[PDB]
Amino acid sequence: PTKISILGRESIIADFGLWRNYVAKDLISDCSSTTYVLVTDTNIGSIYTPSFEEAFRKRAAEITPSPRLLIYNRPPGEVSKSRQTKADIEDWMLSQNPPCGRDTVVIALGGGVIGDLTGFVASTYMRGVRYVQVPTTLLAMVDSSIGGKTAIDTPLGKNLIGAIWQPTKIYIDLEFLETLPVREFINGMAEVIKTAAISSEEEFTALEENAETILKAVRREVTPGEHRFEGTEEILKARILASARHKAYVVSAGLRNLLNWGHSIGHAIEAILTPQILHGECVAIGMVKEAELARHLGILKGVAVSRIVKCLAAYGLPTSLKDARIRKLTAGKHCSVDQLMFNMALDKKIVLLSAIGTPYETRASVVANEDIRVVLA
Ligand SMILES: NC(=O)c1ccc[n+]([C@@H]2O[C@H](COP(=O)([O-])OP(=O)(O)OC[C@H]3O[C@@H](n4cnc5c(N)ncnc54)[C@H](O)[C@@H]3O)[C@@H](O)[C@H]2O)c1
Ligand SMILES: [Zn+2]
Repeated sequence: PTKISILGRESIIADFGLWRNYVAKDLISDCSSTTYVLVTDTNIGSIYTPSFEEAFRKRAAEITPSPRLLIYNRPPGEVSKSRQTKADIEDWMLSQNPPCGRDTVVIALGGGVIGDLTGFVASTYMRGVRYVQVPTTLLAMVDSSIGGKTAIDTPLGKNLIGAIWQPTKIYIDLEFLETLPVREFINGMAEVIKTAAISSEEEFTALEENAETILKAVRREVTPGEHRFEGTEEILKARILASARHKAYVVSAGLRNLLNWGHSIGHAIEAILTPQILHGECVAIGMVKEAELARHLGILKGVAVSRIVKCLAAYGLPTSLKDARIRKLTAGKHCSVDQLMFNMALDKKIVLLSAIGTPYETRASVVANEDIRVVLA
């Protein structure tokens, strides 16, 4: 079982099959409690909750008095990352027999929506209770589940109310990616490529070379019982864990600014195109625009911009606002240069790359609005 440290503790545990034969046992022995609360959505729970209920019972059977496992299922979608849902979960926890107390260990089984929501619930339940992250999406495995950043959204913005609350454990089971929708897997690759581009030209090269194999496995038709990533586990785990390790490294150390490469323009685009277009899709276009911005300022070589554009496309991500899929889903929406500048103002410090794997500076750089408007043209 591969382990990765974060903030001094060895909380990240990664491998294929953890959910089926490692987590329940580990929670009972390492996160001892009388009460375990599992929060997930109906899409994810319908697939993974049954096996775990059994793994838990078997693991708890030995302990005495045996602990309980309580399950809360939220509707899928970001609509659930709200004040009302947080309050409903808390009320439900307080309605148990007996009510969930300070020893409760909350299990966040899901993507960034469930992870953000669940972590925030854990942070304030009776002023704070332990929780673990069990990321089921690619973006969650390498980004959202690491760092302790929790929150909910309000009608005025994303993640505006929340808290920094570190999970006791982060179980990364790559088998969850076997059922993750193709579009979501691709969406998550935006963060993986971003991380390689700002830290390792060698890792970026590995991604370029593994693109066809991985995407093939993702788009593959699986037989009722076989594993989707059959003979490419080592490759997948390597590429995914490289991004999670970087995120962990950054969180454990201005350097975190680099993690926002592609997000200055990316977030501006998303503010306009969401919810039709996903975060990673917006950031992919953002990485291309920000790479072109650096080239405009003569900081990044054109050859480098081409590699970024092709690597993003090789994983199925859009590289321009003129992308066919984007326009089809955004019928009626348009990202005017002014609308994009307006959004970037509410964020100008953009992360600039001098070479793949090499940032211009160990932080975001200042850019004149004049130059930004030219790359958005
Ligand atoms: N905490 C942070 O620092 C941070 C960083 C980045 C993004 N985010 C947050 O992440 C959220 C987006 O999360 P996301 O992209 O993971 O999407 P998501 O959590 O909305 O999940 C996407 C969809 O996939 C389904 N799904 C998830 N895992 C599955 C699996 N293994 N098999 C089958 N279906 C599965 C879900 O039911 C859902 O419908 C946003 O709300 C954003 O604000 C937070
Ligand atoms: Zn992002």
